[PDB]
Amino acid sequence: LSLSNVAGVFYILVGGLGLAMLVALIEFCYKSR
Amino acid sequence: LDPLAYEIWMCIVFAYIGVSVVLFLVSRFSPYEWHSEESNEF
Amino acid sequence: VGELVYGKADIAIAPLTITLVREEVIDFSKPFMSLGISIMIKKPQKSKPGVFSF
Amino acid sequence: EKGVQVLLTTIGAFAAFGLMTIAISTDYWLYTRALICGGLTHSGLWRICCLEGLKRGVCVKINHFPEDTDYDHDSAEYLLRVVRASSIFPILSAILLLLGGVCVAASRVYKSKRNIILGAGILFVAAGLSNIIGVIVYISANAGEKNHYSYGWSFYFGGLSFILAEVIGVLAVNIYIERSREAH
Amino acid sequence: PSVFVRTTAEGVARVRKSKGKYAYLLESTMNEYIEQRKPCDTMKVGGNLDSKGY
Ligand SMILES: NS(=O)(=O)c1cc2c(cc1Cl)N[C@H]([C@H]1C[C@H]3C=C[C@@H]1C3)NS2(=O)=O
Repeated sequence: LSLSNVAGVFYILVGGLGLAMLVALIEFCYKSR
Repeated sequence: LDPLAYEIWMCIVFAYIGVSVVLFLVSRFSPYEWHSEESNEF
Repeated sequence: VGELVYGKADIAIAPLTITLVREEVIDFSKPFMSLGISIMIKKPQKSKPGVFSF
Repeated sequence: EKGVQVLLTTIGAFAAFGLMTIAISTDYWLYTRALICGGLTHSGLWRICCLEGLKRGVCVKINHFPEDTDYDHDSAEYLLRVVRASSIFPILSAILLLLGGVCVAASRVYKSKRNIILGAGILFVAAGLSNIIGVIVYISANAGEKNHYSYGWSFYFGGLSFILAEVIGVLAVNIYIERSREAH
Repeated sequence: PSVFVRTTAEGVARVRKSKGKYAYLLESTMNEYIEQRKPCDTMKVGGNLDSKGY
């Protein structure tokens, strides 16, 4: 398997990590108030 | 290791490290949640 | 067709297609091949299985 | 612990920023064979420069957009080619790394505000992710474009940059945790 | 310009030198023969629009 064939799941993983950090920051600011 | 090309193993290592770091951060940067009973094992 | 009609030719053996108008001027034989008008293009490149192929 | 981790944090920040910039610019990523020389080459990120043939040590820039019989019409392939050409994800990783180092340096100034260091850690982690993405798009583009090929020292410098960035994120978060712990 | 062509090989070259912007309508026999011959940079799409026989 080349990396071209299985790149989509890497993109999805990175999107998920970004989303998790965004969500945690949102929760942090929310519980700050 | 032939079934997966070298590049995939490298990026697997990179993503394992990224995920572990992100999980550590997310679980244990918000003082509000773990302030009491200082609270998470991550 | 001009060669046969205008006497310049006696017979003809070739990938020549039948049709009414062409048949109204010269006798013909029976088909010795089957065919049909068909399209022709350049092979588009093999599209790799895109993202979300799993 | 031991309160000196800011030093390792900023040293890692500057080192990883230097490694990333050096990798983006030196044009030593891919040792392979190209028909342009065909012959050997040491292609990089922006420009190709052969080392064999009639013209040695000759550097020319690469198009990223060859005539592919409307293959560039494909939305996915066009998007990938655009991202590879602009190479904005490694650039973004370097930018975030630099901003994180700046925030860490400022922490020595505005010691009252902790959120500076948390921002620094998040920036470093995001830089690591962006470096991953840049590597992935680079490799996928090269593959899309059965010979022998190999990766130059600059690519391993990029990998080192990623590792350093993630380590720095860990250290910054630990710093923030300790500071909050001792600050009630 | 006029899509027409003087000879078959001219159409072959045109489709093979058009970045897939040209489609040529020829028979089903020559088409297959070309498909089998290197570099095999062409293909046949669809089915015969009408059968005629030689
Ligand atoms: N090679 S082929 O299958 O295309 C093919 C097609 C045909 C052949 C012979 C061959 Cl080999 N001969 C027939 C003719 C023979 C006799 C029977 C019909 C006609 C008269 N016509 S055809 O049906 O057009």
